[PDB]
Order: sequence, then C-alpha cells, then structure tokens
Amino acid sequence: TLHKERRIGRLSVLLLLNEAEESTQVEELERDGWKVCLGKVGSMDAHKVIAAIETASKKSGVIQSEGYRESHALYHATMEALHGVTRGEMLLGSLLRTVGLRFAVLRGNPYESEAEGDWIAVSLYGTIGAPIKGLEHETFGVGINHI
Amino acid sequence: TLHKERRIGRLSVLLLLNEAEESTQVEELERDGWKVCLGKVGSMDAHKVIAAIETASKKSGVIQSEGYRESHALYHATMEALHGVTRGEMLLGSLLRTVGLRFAVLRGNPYESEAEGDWIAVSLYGTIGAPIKGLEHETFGVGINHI
Amino acid sequence: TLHKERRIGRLSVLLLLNEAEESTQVEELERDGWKVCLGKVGSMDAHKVIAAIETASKKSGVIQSEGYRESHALYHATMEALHGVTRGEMLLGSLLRTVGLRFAVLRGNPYESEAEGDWIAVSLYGTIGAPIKGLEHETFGVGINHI
Amino acid sequence: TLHKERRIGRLSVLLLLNEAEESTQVEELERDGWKVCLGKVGSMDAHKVIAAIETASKKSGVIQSEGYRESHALYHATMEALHGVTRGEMLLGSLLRTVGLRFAVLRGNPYESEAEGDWIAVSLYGTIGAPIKGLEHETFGVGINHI
Amino acid sequence: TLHKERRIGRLSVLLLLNEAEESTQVEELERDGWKVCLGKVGSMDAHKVIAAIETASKKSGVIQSEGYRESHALYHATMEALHGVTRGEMLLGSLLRTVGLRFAVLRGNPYESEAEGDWIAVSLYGTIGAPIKGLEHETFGVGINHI
Amino acid sequence: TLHKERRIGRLSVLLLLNEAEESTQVEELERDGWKVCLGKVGSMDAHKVIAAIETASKKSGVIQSEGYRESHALYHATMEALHGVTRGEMLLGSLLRTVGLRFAVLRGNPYESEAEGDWIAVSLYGTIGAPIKGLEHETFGVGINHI
RNA sequence: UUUAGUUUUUAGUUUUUAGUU
RNA sequence: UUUAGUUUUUAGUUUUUAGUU
Ligand SMILES: N[C@@H](Cc1c[nH]c[nH+]1)C(=O)O
Ligand SMILES: N[C@@H](Cc1c[nH]c[nH+]1)C(=O)O
Ligand SMILES: N[C@@H](Cc1c[nH]c[nH+]1)C(=O)O
Ligand SMILES: N[C@@H](Cc1c[nH]c[nH+]1)C(=O)O
Ligand SMILES: N[C@@H](Cc1c[nH]c[nH+]1)C(=O)O
Ligand SMILES: N[C@@H](Cc1c[nH]c[nH+]1)C(=O)O
Ligand SMILES: [Mg+2]
Ligand SMILES: [Mg+2]
Ligand SMILES: [Mg+2]
Ligand SMILES: [Mg+2]
Ligand SMILES: [Mg+2]
Ligand SMILES: [Mg+2]
Repeated sequence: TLHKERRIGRLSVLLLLNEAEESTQVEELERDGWKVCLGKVGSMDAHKVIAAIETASKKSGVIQSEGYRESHALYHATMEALHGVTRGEMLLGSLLRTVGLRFAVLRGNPYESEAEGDWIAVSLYGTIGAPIKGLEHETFGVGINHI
Repeated sequence: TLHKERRIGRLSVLLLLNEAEESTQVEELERDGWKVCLGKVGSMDAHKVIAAIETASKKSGVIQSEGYRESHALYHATMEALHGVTRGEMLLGSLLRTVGLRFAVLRGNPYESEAEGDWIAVSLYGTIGAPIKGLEHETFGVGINHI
Repeated sequence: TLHKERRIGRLSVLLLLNEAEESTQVEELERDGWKVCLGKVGSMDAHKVIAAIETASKKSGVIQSEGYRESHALYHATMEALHGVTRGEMLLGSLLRTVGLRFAVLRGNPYESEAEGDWIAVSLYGTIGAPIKGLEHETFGVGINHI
Repeated sequence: TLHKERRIGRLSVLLLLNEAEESTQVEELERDGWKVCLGKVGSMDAHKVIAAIETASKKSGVIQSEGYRESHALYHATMEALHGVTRGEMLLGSLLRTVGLRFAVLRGNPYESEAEGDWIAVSLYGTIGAPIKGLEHETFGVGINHI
Repeated sequence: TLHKERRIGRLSVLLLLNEAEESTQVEELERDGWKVCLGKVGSMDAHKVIAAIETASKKSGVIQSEGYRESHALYHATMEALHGVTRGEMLLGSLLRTVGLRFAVLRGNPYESEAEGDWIAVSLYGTIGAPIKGLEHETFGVGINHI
Repeated sequence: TLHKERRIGRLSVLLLLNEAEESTQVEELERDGWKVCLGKVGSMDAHKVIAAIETASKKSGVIQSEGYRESHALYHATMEALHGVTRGEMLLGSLLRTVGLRFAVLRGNPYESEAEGDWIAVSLYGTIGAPIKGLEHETFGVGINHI
C-alpha cells in the first residue's frame, strides 16, 4: 500500500510545478528522508535530456555513481517519463521538434512497508514544439521505478 | 507565445493534485474564463477511461455535445494523456494491469494571441498496478490539443 | 526497378477508390496477369478485419489455401496496412473506436525483372471513429510484401 | 456525416495518384473551395519530409504562416500520414532506409454540417527502400486532422 | 562488468533450449546459487502468459510472494521478454494470433561485483501463428531487470 | 508443421550461444542443407547493425546479392530481431545506449513440407548499455521470415 | 560485416524524389 | 502456472477509482 503522505510521484510533480522564489521545498523533502535533485535541460536530442538527468542525479547524490544497478533503475525511469513527453515516438530533432524542460528526481520509499525499499521518480515539465520560439505547447512525463 | 498566467497544462495538473475540502479552484478558473471538468474512473479497460472523460466533458459543457470537431480534439488529447499513463502499450487488462484515476479537462486559450483560439488539456493521475490492491504505483499523463 | 505500368500499390489503391458502377477494372487487371480480390468489412475488432481479408483472399484464389508461406506473407502485409489505418496503436474497440472498410488484395510482380517473383499488396480505405454514426473521418492503409 | 462529394482523404489521394499533363484537378478543387498544395520530397531524414510539407503548405496558403494553431494541426496530420509510410518505427536513415515521395495537402470541410469547420488531409505516396536504386517498394500514408 | 560464468541471459536461454538435460541443469544452477523456475503456457491472451510466469515464479520461490518490489521487477522483465515475442504490438488474439511457449525465470547476480545485487531474466521460446495448428513459426524473447 | 529436427530459430540461437563448438557446428548445418552466416557488430547506430548483417549475409551467400526479393526478406527479419534487442524503441545512440552483438543468419526450410520453401532466421545476442564499459546487461533478438 | 562505449544546470527556422553496407 | 488454436462480403452510444494469476 502507498503511504498517503509519501506519494513520490505526486511530490516530484508538485516540486517541479512550484515557482515560489524562496521555497525550501527541497529542504522539507530532505528532512523527511527523501533524496532530491532539480534541473533544467533543453534539446533536440533525447540523449542530451537523458544525460542531464543522470549527471544531475549522480552529482547531487540521488543515485550511486558506482556500479550499474542504480543507473539501470534511473535509465528505465527516465525512459518511462519520456513516454509522456514524446507521446508515441521517442524522437525530437528527427521529427522536427525540440523540448525545453525542468526535471525532478525523487528517491525514497513511498509505501507503508519499509520492506518495499527505495523507489525513484523522474518528472519532466516544459514545452515541446517546432524549432521556432512560440510554436510550442506544454509537455509532461513521470516515470517511476524500484531502486 | 504561451501566456505565463494561462499555462493550461500546468493549471490542469495543479487542479488534479490539490486535495482541499473547501477549494473552489474550479470557481476561480471559471472566473478566469476557463471551461473545467473533474472526474474519477478506474478500470481494466482503456475504453472505459476514454468514455468517462468524454461523457464528463460533454455533460459539464467543456466540449460541444453536437458534431464531431470537438469530440475529435478531445479524443486525441485523451490518447496523448494515455501515453503517459501506459508508457508503451495502450493496454490495461490484456497486460494484467488496472488503473484508478482522477482526471481534469481544461479548455481555453493559453497563448498571448487571442487568435490561437481554444485549446484543451486532459490530465490524469492515479495508480496503475497488478489487479491486487497495493501492488501498484503512481501514474500520470497529460495530453494537449487545439479545439 | 519497379515497372512503371505494374505499380501494385498504386493499382490496388486506384481499384479501391473507384466507384464506377460498371467497372470491369478487375477484368483488365486479371487479363494483365494479376490475381485480385475486393471486399468490405466493418468492426471494433481488428481480428475480424484480418480474418475477412484472409478469407476473401483464399476463397478468390489470390493466395494458396494450403500451407503457411503465403498466409504468412499476407498476414504481414495486412499488419502493415493496418498501421496506416490505426496510426500508432493497433487497437479499435479497446480504444473506443470502430472502422468500416473496403479492401483490395493484389498479387503479382511489380518489377522489371521476372526474377523478383510475386508480391502482394493489401489496401484499406474507409472510415474510423467513435461508435456513433457520423463521428468519424477517413482512414487508409497499404501494406506490401514478397510472396 | 461525411458529405459524399467532399471526402477530403479520398480526394487528396486521387490527386496524388493521377499523372495527367494537362490536368487542372487543382483548378477544380480550388473552384469547389478547397485549399490545395502538391509537392515532392526524398530523404533519409524524416525531419526533411515534415519540413517540405510544412514549407509547401505555408507558401501555397494552405495553412496560415502566422501563429501556432494551424501549424499544430498540420504537424499532427503529417505524423499520422508518416505512420502509414514507416509502419512501426518513424525512422528512415537510422534504419538504413530512404524514401522518395509525392505529397498532397488538402484543406476544407468534408462534412454535411458547415459547423464542422475546416479539416486537413496530408497524403503521401512513393517508394521506401534500401539506399540503392531499385531495392525499394511503394509506400503510402494519409493523416487527417481538424484545423 | 558481467561475470563470464554468470551470464544470466545466456544461461536462461540454454536452459530453455535443451530438452535433453533439464532435470540436472536446474540442479546445477541451484547449486551455483541461482533461483530457477521453468514452465509452459499457451494462449491467445497475453495476460495469461504474464500470469503463468508470475504464478510459477512465486510458487517456486524465485521471487517473494509478499510485497510489490519483486513483483514489479518481474512484471517489467516479462514485458521486455514479450517484446521479442510480439515484435511491435503486444497483442495476440486481437491480431488473430496465438502462442505456445516454454519459459524460464532465473534470479541471481550476473556481475563481478556483489554490490550489483540480484537481477532477473525471463526467457520465452515457442511458436506464434494463426489459430490453426501448423500455420506458425518460432518466437523468442528475453527480458532482464534488477531485483 | 515445423519439422522437429529443423527448427531454424532454435538452431540459429544454439549456434550463437556456443563459443565452444563453432567451427564444426557450421560444417554440420551446411551438411544438412542450411545456408549459414556468423558475425559480430557493435554500434550506437542501428543502421550499422543492419548493414553488417546484410553485408555478411550477401558475402557468405546466405542470400542473393542480386535483386530485391531476398534483401527485402532479410531486412524485415532483421527488424524483427531488433525488436527483441531494443524492446520498444528501435533506437540506440539517440537514447544514450550502445550494443555489442554476435549474430547468426540461417536459411532453409524448417517445415515438414518442401512446399513451404526457404525461410530465414536472424538471431542476435550480446549486451546493451550506457556508453561506459560494464554499465550493461545482456540482450537477445530473433526474427523469422519467408524467403 | 569482421563487439560498441564518458553525460547537467531550458531547446529552437525548414519545400520543389531519396540513395552503397 | 502446469503449450495455444478454424476466419469474408462496412462498423457503431460511453462518467462519478480499478482489482486475484
Ligand atoms: N505539437 C507537437 C510538437 C510540434 C512539432 N512541430 C510543431 N509542434 C507535439 O505534440 O509533440
Ligand atoms: N508496474 C506496472 C504496473 C503493474 C502491472 N503488474 C504489476 N504492476 C507499470 O509500470 O505499468
Ligand atoms: N479520430 C480517431 C477516431 C475516433 C475515435 N473517437 C472519435 N474519433 C482516429 O483518428 O483514429
Ligand atoms: N522494405 C522496407 C524498406 C527497405 C529497407 N531496406 C530494404 N528495404 C520497408 O518495408 O520499409
Ligand atoms: N507470422 C506472425 C504470426 C501469424 C499470425 N497469422 C499467421 N501467422 C508473426 O510473426 O507474429
Ligand atoms: N538498460 C538499458 C540499457 C542502458 C542504457 N543506459 C544504461 N543502460 C536497456 O534495457 O536497454
Ligand atoms: Mg535495461
Ligand atoms: Mg483522428
Ligand atoms: Mg511472422
Ligand atoms: Mg502537439
Ligand atoms: Mg511499473
Ligand atoms: Mg518492406
């Protein structure tokens, strides 16, 4: 059972969608035992989006820099979030479109049982469009994985 | 250009993820000229999700009950939101999974230019899982279309 | 090299899109050595579409009733035509949509070299929509395979 | 209801597949109130196909050069047509294939009700193959959207 | 680094493909620390394939019967194996096809480093075809996930 | 009906997975009437994988170097094998991943009936991962087509 | 065709048939 | 979870969290 006060998906999205200039939303999350990182990336290359999220997560200590296990979990969470952003073909520049995104990676246990271990959420919010400023609409995605 | 105070996708999501008893977020949105609809649907059949969103939207007057044009726009917005929810295969029961969702449909012009006309956002949030309570994690999707 | 007078795809489509009450377009094709069949099918189940095309093709002698080889070629041609019709998810009723189609299956060699053997084209034209008459638009697909 | 004499998809395809020198099919269509555009594009990059269709459509006045609304409608119509052409993965050069295409974009109201507004059809026909002349077969795609 | 003698994917496939040496191959794998499960399932419903693998895995103790974490890992491994089997649309009966499969689930650490923890491989081998005996060819899939 | 002793898919995989008995396994297969080709390719570009398999197949005489028919069959077999390898998006470097593969192409008739003609199996085995040695797991794919 | 490989701090312009491993 | 299986002559109505293998 998902713990009602620890919904990692909902929390990662709330964090992304906040613009309160003095927030410390990160501080509260960290106090409650979550590992958190925020970033921004814009590209016509999906691999640049994936790379920014991985590099931010490893530098901020949200996932282990050593070994494959945690990188594997984060890659597949990122892929799942990209589905929401790309909506059928995981392609950007090759389909004459570009994205500008803010992202959040949240790590912790969202369940009632401490046996469920750590899980990870990757959330993405921004715009996708033709490569001409203004010819764009909003885009979102969330991917969740065990870690 | 997207009008900063009129970001239809972000607004539909914030509406979805807020859990206030005396809220009236719907009142304020309608008071800013938005057409708004909230609902809930849980199913192992995608078609039931699509139908709830359509039926809710037509009944609350978010889209026209007559004609195809607006139904067409909402169907494709719904499909796009379902991508984020299903993440690769737009199947539920046939892949031994079930969803419980809250949805929001928001209709209005998110651009600076009045000439961009109305657009529609369909936003979905809930859980997806094995058909056993608790064997689930969060899921999310947003689709945006012109109308 | 494709023979300019034997373009199996273009020919199958021209045949489908003709409504001339007295045509004998089939007779000319057959005189030029093509094997041809025409049919109609409407459904919310893709398997019913596939079945109608196979059963028509086998009854009209466009493909062999015995053995797997030709059935295999026709199945994969049908799948390719369905991509054009479904445009991302090869689902009908589960996504709250229905199709009504006319189809053509053409069999013969469209190349300059007689060594290229027989090929097959499956073409589909009709409407796809919500299950309410009139809430629909046109749909098309063509699949081509060696046989 | 689709108006029998105004089937935008069928009309765009017939325009695409006819090869008359003194034709003026474009003249008759424009004389029935349609906005019409024909072109050719060959590439190993999908983005070049998308761009040719957009650039042709804007230049011939089939869609507005200003604003996003009509560009958005045409992009998604183009994506839908590309499904029929690519049949599973919306990739060309990265999968060692190339396309040579003719395209038609048709704009107008295909319904009985004037209230359905304008719709757009993008139709594509040509060959897809290995990057060696002659190692190819026909390909086809149609996408339809409200505008 | 993958340990040469602990390649979980290759080992799971070898187990599946030997119908000579089953009884003691399982013995040897379990001796080396692997958790192992073998089974067979045939269906026109993907959900029945998924269920057979989960049920066999839990009953034979390859994954925890309690909690979600391990069920989640095995579900996504099974989805990945099913891609190889279905090759683009994760549908069986709805596309007029059926499968008969043998499956293997292997659990253990295939890496040099103990810190990589346990991983799981789901391997599938059999036939997919029209629902007429003999109108079929072979099919294979392997999915690998961290657990 | 598939002939028990001529299962082209299973045979191609066994060939790939034995790094003990290569030299004379090829000899034995060729003795039994099979056309056989083995190779290796590593890349962040799918098109390089496709090309290596085609080039090896044509050079070793597994398929005709002349004409399109056999090239077409092998291309679609390779596409099917790649589904198992890529598991939902047929992309490598654009999704920040790389593969190192061994491959086998087998050609012959796996059925009881001579009338089924020749079929072709493309089998792939190796690793897919981040572009950092060791950050990888195993991958497999098999595609089967008539030729 | 003869096993691949290094990553963060919001992106961006476009027509007239393509092509070798 | 203890290997699946038969096919043509244009389709069709929909909200208030789902669930066992
Ligand atoms: N609207 C597109 C993005 C785009 C490309 N070109 C114009 N718009 C999408 O939904 O992804
Ligand atoms: N975890 C699956 C849902 C699920 C099915 N079975 C168990 N869980 C998903 O991401 O969609
Ligand atoms: N317009 C949908 C069909 C549809 C379903 N509901 C309404 N229309 C399509 O493009 O396939
Ligand atoms: N036949 C492929 C095109 C191709 C690539 N290489 C050879 N032919 C298709 O159907 O798209
Ligand atoms: N050939 C199909 C299976 C099939 C369906 N009908 C006939 N055969 C596949 O590759 O999945
Ligand atoms: N794990 C990925 C490969 C990968 C990319 N980055 C890290 N690993 C897959 O399953 O394809
Ligand atoms: Mg992986
Ligand atoms: Mg549509
Ligand atoms: Mg097949
Ligand atoms: Mg869009
Ligand atoms: Mg999941
Ligand atoms: Mg082809």
